[PDB]
Amino acid sequence: IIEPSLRQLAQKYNCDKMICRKCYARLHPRAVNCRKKKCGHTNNLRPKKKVK
Amino acid sequence: MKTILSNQTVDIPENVDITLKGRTVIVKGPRGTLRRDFNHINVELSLLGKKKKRLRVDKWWGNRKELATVRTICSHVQNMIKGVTLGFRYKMRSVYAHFPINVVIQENGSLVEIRNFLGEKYIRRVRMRPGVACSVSQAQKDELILEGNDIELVSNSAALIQQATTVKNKDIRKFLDGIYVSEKGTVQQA
Amino acid sequence: YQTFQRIVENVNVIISTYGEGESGPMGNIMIDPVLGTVGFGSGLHGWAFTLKQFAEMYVAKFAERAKKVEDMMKKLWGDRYFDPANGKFSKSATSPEGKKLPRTFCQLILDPIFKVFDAIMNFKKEETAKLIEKLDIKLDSEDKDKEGKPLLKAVMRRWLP
Amino acid sequence: DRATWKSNYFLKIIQLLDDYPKCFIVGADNVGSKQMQQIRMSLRGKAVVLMGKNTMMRKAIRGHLENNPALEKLLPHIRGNVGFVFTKEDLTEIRDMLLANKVPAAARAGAIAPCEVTVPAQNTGLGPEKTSFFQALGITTKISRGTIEILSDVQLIKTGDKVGASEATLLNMLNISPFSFGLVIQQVFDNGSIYN
Amino acid sequence: PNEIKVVYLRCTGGEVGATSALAPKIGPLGLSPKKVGDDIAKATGDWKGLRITVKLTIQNRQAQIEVVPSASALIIKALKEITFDEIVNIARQMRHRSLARELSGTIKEILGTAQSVHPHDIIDDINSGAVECP
RNA sequence: GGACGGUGGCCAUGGAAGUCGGAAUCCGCUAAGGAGUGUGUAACAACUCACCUGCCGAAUCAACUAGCCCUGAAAAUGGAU
Ligand SMILES: [Mg+2]
Ligand SMILES: [Mg+2]
Ligand SMILES: [Mg+2]
Ligand SMILES: [Zn+2]
Repeated sequence: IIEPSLRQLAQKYNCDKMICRKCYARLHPRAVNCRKKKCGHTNNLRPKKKVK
Repeated sequence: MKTILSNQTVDIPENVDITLKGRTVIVKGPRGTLRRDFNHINVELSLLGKKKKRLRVDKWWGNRKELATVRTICSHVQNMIKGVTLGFRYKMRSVYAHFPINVVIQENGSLVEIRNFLGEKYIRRVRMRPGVACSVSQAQKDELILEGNDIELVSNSAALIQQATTVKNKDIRKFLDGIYVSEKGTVQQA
Repeated sequence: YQTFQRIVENVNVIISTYGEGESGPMGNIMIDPVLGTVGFGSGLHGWAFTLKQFAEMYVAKFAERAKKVEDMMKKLWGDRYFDPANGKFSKSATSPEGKKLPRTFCQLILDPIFKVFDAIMNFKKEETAKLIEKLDIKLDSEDKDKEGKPLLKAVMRRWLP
Repeated sequence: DRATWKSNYFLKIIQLLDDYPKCFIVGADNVGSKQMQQIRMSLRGKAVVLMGKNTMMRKAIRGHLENNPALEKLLPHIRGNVGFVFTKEDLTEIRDMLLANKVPAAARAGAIAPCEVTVPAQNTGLGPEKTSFFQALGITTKISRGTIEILSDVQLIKTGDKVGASEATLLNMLNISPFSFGLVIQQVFDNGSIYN
Repeated sequence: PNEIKVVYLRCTGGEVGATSALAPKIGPLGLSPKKVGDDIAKATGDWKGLRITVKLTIQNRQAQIEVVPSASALIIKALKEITFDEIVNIARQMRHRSLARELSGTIKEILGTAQSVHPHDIIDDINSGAVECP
């Protein structure tokens, strides 16, 4: 029931992100490589799944 | 490869003046004084003009990693100048679906009490960094204003509030409740 | 008050848009708190009230009594404001000096209920005791010996049945 | 392909400027492809409008100013989103024709509205199928005669601010003509003279 | 407002269709024609063309009249029961003839181009009927 | 900033309009516009790409390759350049 402006403000921090396929790290939307050593900075990334 | 010289210059307005004590920059403007030491970076800091106040950062015989620090120092000094001339103001909207988030500002805007985040009885007390003042805006309904001079401290205080209001054990795509930094700007808007 | 006004406005607009039987087949069918056709309370705690009851108890504090109650009832809801400093109503949203005045509904209805709720949940025994004689409510046995949320339930029950 | 196209563009602009000794420099504002097509078809027999890369225009005319002088005077004025209008007629006819063929641009998401548009308290005229949008934008209405009638005036949007996505579609459905903007002439060049 | 605003176009045709066609979907746009209006529309637009029949309806406050613009695919599929250039040369003397064009050869170029649905060799080396239409 | 007409291009149909699909794969205006990159809609619409343009004024982009380093890399008494 949140107004759409505030809803998208919250979704900027909670949903609009990338996920590393190897280590599930939460990365910024424009990411190309994971930032974590334990996956070797892999570029196997996917978008975070939406609630749609 | 070792580049012989990597240099970058920042311009200082008239209303603010910058003093160097080695690698410690003191930036004195109308809104107060800021002070930051860059002893962790091996650079040469110079002041050039007696009319326009240029501050030049030089790095000699640097490699790929330490050429990256020249622009970092210049950006930090520019942020210091911006803080002592216009100041930093972070506006944080608090969003919620059902439970309104009650924020009470304690002594001189140094403590923030979040009362009803997602309706839990636990009270969150967030201590702002020194030199940072928090307040509840008189314009909008659910909005915090964080004003200060150091962008580091202001943004860190905003992040403290934002991470304090964090949903756990729930689908955070659905439960969007919290306090989020809505915008980052200045004071006096000059 | 804003939430209550939104609820009554939504019910009124839906009953208007589906009740084409306006003035005529059933006369007026809209609901107004001034008219006394809405009530306020909570069923779990067993207490409820009306603008009629609050107007009547203010008149008592202050056939002809029915007219006086209706007048107080009309002035007790809406964009009417009350100055606590002067103890007087006003159509103006702010005092002539420039201080904003709370509206009559909130100030004269919610403020005592909010005060007793705050006192009971914050465990102010002396204030909770003196508000009993402030309200002049009868108080039977078995309730003076226990305090807390059931105390809130009991006092609201016996104050506003 | 690319170099051939660039050479052909040079040839086109030099032959057009040679053919028409007088031309305008015109500001290509936010005019759509359809608007450019309609001004093109309006001057399909009157004059010629030629657009393209300003960096190419400067280079070509600076390299081929030799066959006709006074072409250098247009250099400090062809800046920004500008193009040329090579003409044979007078000034006023082309000027008021391209000012006449205006096109109203409907507001969309993430748009700036220099003009103020105000919703009236008049019947919408369609079925009650926009009540959700009306309630989202805040305009509380009443329902009668199988249509929607606006019961009050609301300041829909101000001048030169941001128009919301759930407000642009409301303006679209109410069919109110918003702020409009067309093609404006930067200046006029007549054989060596520059004018407004 | 001329008592009706029904200037919206229509793109249903072929068989009558009725329920399968978007005629009940477009009926509320005027609310005057309804079933009788969008059935007399099909009565007047069964043929010319025998296709999706891109048309425009005008309301006499009870009756409806359909003016049918000559879509290029519509007219070529209708003229079909090969070059056939002589018929497409005159097939656009009555069209809107705006087409964001410069001369008349643009229209015949567009026709020869769209009739590929090979008539593409004649697109490049074409010199006959360049200004025949005007 | 623009990202247009035939064309809601043919056949699939209960709607598939550039985007569920089977084939085809054009031209005009052009600076540019794919009868279509994806999101999206029941289909539209609306975003967005690929293509051009404006500001910016000097180098930049891509695919490989092989050195060192990192991930890959989990065992039991406390321990071995
Ligand atoms: Mg920066
Ligand atoms: Mg769970
Ligand atoms: Mg190893
Ligand atoms: Zn990773």
